[PDB]
Amino acid sequence: APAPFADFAPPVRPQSTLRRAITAAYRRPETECLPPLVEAATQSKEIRDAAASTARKLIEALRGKHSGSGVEGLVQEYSLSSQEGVALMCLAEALLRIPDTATRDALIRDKIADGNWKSHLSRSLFVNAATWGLVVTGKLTSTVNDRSLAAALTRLISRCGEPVIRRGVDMAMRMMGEQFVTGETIREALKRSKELEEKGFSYSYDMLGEAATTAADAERYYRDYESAIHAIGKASAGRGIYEGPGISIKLSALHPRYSRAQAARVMGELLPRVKALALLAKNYDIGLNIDAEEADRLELSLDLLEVLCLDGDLSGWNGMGFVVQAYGKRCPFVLDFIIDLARRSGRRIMVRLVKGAYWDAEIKRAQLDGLADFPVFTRKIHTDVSYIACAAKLLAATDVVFPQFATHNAQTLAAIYHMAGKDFHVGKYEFQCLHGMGEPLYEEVVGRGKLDRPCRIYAPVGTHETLLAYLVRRLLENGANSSFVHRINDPKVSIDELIADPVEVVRAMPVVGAKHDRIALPAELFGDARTNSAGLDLSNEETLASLTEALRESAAMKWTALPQLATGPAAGETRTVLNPGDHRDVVGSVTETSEEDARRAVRLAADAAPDWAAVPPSERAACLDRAAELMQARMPTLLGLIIREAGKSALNAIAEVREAIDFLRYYAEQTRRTLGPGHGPLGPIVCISPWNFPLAIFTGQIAAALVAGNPVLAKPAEETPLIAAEGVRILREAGIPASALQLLPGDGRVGAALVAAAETAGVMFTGSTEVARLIQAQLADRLSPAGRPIPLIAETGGQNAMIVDSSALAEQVVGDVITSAFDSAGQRCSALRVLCLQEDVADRILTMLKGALHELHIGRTDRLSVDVGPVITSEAKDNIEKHIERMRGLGRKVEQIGLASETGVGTFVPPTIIELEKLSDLQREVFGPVLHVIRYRRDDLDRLVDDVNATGYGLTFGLHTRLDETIAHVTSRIKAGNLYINRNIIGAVVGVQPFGGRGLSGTGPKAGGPLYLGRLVTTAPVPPQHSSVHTDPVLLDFAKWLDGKGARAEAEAARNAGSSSALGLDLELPGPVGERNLYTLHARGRILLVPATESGLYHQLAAALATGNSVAIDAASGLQASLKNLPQTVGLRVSWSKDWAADGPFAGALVEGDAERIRAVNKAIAALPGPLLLVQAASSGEIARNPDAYCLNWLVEEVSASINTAAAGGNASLMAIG
Ligand SMILES: Cc1cc2nc3c(=O)[nH]c(=O)nc-3n(C[C@H](O)[C@H](O)[C@H](O)COP(=O)(O)OP(=O)(O)OC[C@H]3O[C@@H](n4cnc5c(N)ncnc54)[C@H](O)[C@@H]3O)c2cc1C
Ligand SMILES: NC(=O)c1ccc[n+]([C@@H]2O[C@H](COP(=O)([O-])OP(=O)(O)OC[C@H]3O[C@@H](n4cnc5c(N)ncnc54)[C@H](O)[C@@H]3O)[C@@H](O)[C@H]2O)c1
Ligand SMILES: O=C(O)[C@@H]1C[C@@H](O)CN1
Ligand SMILES: [Mg+2]
Repeated sequence: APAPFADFAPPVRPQSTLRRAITAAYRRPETECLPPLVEAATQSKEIRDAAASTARKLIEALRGKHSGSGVEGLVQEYSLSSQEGVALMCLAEALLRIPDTATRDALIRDKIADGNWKSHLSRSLFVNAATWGLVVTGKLTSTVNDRSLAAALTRLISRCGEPVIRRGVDMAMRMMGEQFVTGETIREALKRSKELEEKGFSYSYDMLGEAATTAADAERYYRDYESAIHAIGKASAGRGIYEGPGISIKLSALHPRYSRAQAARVMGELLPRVKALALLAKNYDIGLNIDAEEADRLELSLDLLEVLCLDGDLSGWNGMGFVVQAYGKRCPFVLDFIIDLARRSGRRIMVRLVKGAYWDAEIKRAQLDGLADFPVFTRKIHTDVSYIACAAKLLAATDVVFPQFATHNAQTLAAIYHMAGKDFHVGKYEFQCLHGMGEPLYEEVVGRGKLDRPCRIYAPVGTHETLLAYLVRRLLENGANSSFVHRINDPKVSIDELIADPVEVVRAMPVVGAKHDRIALPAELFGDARTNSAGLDLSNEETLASLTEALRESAAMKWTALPQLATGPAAGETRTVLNPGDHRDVVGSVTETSEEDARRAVRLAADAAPDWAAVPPSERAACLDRAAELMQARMPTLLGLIIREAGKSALNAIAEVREAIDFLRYYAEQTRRTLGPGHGPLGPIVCISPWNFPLAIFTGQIAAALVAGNPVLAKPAEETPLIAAEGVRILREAGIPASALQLLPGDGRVGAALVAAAETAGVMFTGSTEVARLIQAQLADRLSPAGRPIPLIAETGGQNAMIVDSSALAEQVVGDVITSAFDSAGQRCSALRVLCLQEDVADRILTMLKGALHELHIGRTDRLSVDVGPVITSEAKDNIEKHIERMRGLGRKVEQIGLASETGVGTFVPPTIIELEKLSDLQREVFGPVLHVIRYRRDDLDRLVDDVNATGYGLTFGLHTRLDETIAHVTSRIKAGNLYINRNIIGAVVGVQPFGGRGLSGTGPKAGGPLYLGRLVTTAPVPPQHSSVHTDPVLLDFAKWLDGKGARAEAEAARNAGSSSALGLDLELPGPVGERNLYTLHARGRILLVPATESGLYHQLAAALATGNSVAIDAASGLQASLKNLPQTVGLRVSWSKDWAADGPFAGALVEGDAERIRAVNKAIAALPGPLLLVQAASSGEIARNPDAYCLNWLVEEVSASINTAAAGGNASLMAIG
């Protein structure tokens, strides 16, 4: 048996002094990066004056030849609105998908121009409207208002006819064939390059591949590069690497798992492919440049650059090139490494200095990951100073490297032109620019009549489909408010402003290098409310080295879990806890609780309840905050335990510990916002938790109950007692008294013994719906000492769907599907179970999905390279496999990864894709790595949403579409608690996506949300921000009816319920950039009313209607005559039920009666099929005395919606931040 973590994440090679200096700068504070860059970028006053003069001359030339764009002239000629211009370009794009010119022209003339375009053109015309919106308006709108565009297109065609369609088609043809690309094919691009090569320009061709999803994709990009190198080398015809053309490649195009976590596969499989392309470039003697991509790929790419430059088979050729990004904090240290590598190898490395193309994505990623700082600067001027400083370094090393200064900024250009001084020869250095963007500037640079410096044009090559895929990211490079190209086109920007010297501006700032004011550090995402949890950068070699040792040390510890009663640990039956990925690996030992001691623990909790309730709320919250600090400090050790006990990967263990820290801090802050003397605790609360989030959900339930003033009996899942015991140790260290928090390890009958104990005042359950139903039945024969039902929070299973239409980007979909379905071996309650693909795109996405499936690494999770770990037990494995084989036996197509022999020592299920005929083929939640796929016709979308709802579950739900009409339709009709738009459906974040479902998926209130603590006290406080100015109109009609009947007091109570209801609350919660996180209060559905008196019925109806609900009223109440002559609006919401089980499912219940009536009704309600119902009961006298006898918190339904607003390829809000 391999030693735990002995091979967790060894680096590709020992890290040199130069490599370590790179890693040390990864997230260095911005104030620390800038001073040395200012120093390096400083130039003489004479040079600065000369540079400003040169920059002014260039800018005066640029503004002097600047004409209106073709799209602007089109909009002007036909008086188009912005939406019409966008709609026109989308139509033109669609018409150009018709390959035959005569056919297209006939369609335009005979069909498109003469009325209905809809009849003639499965795929919305407006799939790429966000891109065309950037072209027309200069502004990025993340999703497409396709109803507005359809109206605009009808309007413009009916107004202007064939001539405007013709002009749009010709414009789009020119832009997509000659501007966004140099040519559709490498041969076409080469033909069109002669003109500017004759003027002194050169070329590097960008074949536009990136982000391979499958082996087949990577092979396709490889053969595309190979064929392009032949065409370029044939055309180069011996011109060499400086005068002649070259190619640029992206390493992410050449392997589907290009990442540090897969470093071994990258060096074994990706590196030989790059070497083969480099060998071909060497034979033709052309440049081959490695483009720079995301920050977490920088250092990995250095290992490829190193091997290639040391490889003797490539000797004699100086064409190997490499991009470094000046917006990155590591840039000068990366250059030091490259310059030294060039010296050692004797290869004159071609170094393209750029600023960087992924800025807004890097901001979002660091925030999501809770990392210490950003790997890029946050003020644009800092990137400018960094660029100039790094140019000074490169210009001092032209004997060993070939600097290539890629920029469209005339100030940057001028500064470097004068920095380089008087001596020049071709081959010393060059400038670079983008095709269709930089030529106006560089036609003032190239040539003996200008500055006589060469410029290499980066020339995209590809079809319409290929160029549109990431055109948004390219547009933002030069189209943001801080971009030079955007500013030179802004008449409100003066030339004096444009020639401002970034070096001297930064030098004169009060705090040199300060972070941008409007960008939050990840730790400060929530501002004054609470401190964000911190993650770990698994791309950072120092972090991986430190984590390796902490994880190894964690595996040497003798972890135990004992029954920790108030009086001390108790004796019991002891057994080992085994690693689910390798049963030979003993993680620790658990002593499980006898049923006698579980009953004893509840009595001790009851005796201790007054002492814990008397700890003031702020001090209880301080315990939670101290516990969060302790978990943050101990995260590395906690990771190792979760990895080995629960079969989790390192990434998932980090997220798990982060969620625990976030629960502690969120419930502490919510406590400080709400809890006072009148919010009395329930009493002893039994917290029963599942194995699959063995620290986060465990901690969340306990922390909430404790901080609300309740002593807790913690019963962790039998599979995962060790991390639970450590959580309890931490909470006790943080100041939770032993009498307030008792740990009772064991199985379901320890849980049941706790639930059944006479002093149990509340139950918090997360687990399967079947077990929650058994707990519900147990509690149905129970009343509190005050004669009211024992509160139960029961958060249960899901049958989670994702709907994908033909507007979604397949690569994005597949990544989100692979993550949502197979992360944690599908053992998240949020996991994607049913993928629903629009028929027109289903086969293409399915092929990509299966290809991505086979790139997953399954194994014991103490290796960073493992993507999917084991299932938790052999019983879980057998249950999942039985489902798979049943499906296979029915003839359903089944796709499965092959498992390595090493998995035999643990319990593994291979990630599996099962193609279903209809959603009804699924009967129960299958809690494993099993994705089901169904197909749907676009016209049947509404029926499909019905089918998803018809399972009765309602936990997580995903939608991939660009189309506002589809977003509005689907999100209004789906019934689920957590919605996700254009992103994955897992990893809901505390206080950002409050988590919890409806129907068979939960009772609520949501964990990680503002209603949670109020369920754990006898009188609920008013949550922060919890109110609504909207009044339900049926409630109003009912109040008027009551006044008409003479029931004046009930009418007043109804109006009060209408005002007090928070139905219609609609909030945006603070979170990361590039995401909109929404929280809304809706009706629950149909509420079962069990009244006893006429006044009681009126109060129950007022409560239910004020919260937007319909009702079913118990016909056995005999109160039919109390509701005569209702207004039709109210009658529509009212039904009478003799057979409650026939008229469900309900979403809650209100009960009136004495204690034994309540107990009887509670038993009958628990026996209803389907969802657990959140029941509220009151006596007739309570209804008369207490306006809040029925609490309106529990009659609304919380919905969380998380929208990825960066999905179109950039962040509109961050285009204004520089
Ligand atoms: C020939 C060529 C090759 C290129 N190759 C690559 C490549 O392989 N990898 C790559 O990542 N990109 C590449 N780029 C893009 C380049 O990195 C820039 O994104 C783009 O060209 C605009 O920079 P600029 O000097 O032209 O103009 P500018 O307007 O001077 O600079 C714009 C840049 O400033 C930076 N910036 C904007 N806002 C902020 C902020 N708030 N904080 C910090 N920095 C900010 C961004 O990097 C932005 O792109 C290439 C560009 C060219 C012309
Ligand atoms: N909605 C959510 O937030 C959420 C979160 C995570 C998991 N889940 C659900 O949890 C399920 C998987 O987790 P699990 O396998 O640990 O669930 P489970 O139902 O098998 O057990 C959960 C806990 O209940 C206890 N238990 C079993 N029988 C009991 C009984 N008769 N009385 C009292 N307690 C009893 C168990 O010991 C365990 O601590 C899945 O259905 C998943 O969807 C839901
Ligand atoms: O959404 C998810 O996957 C996790 C599980 C719940 O605790 C909420 N956060
Ligand atoms: Mg179980």
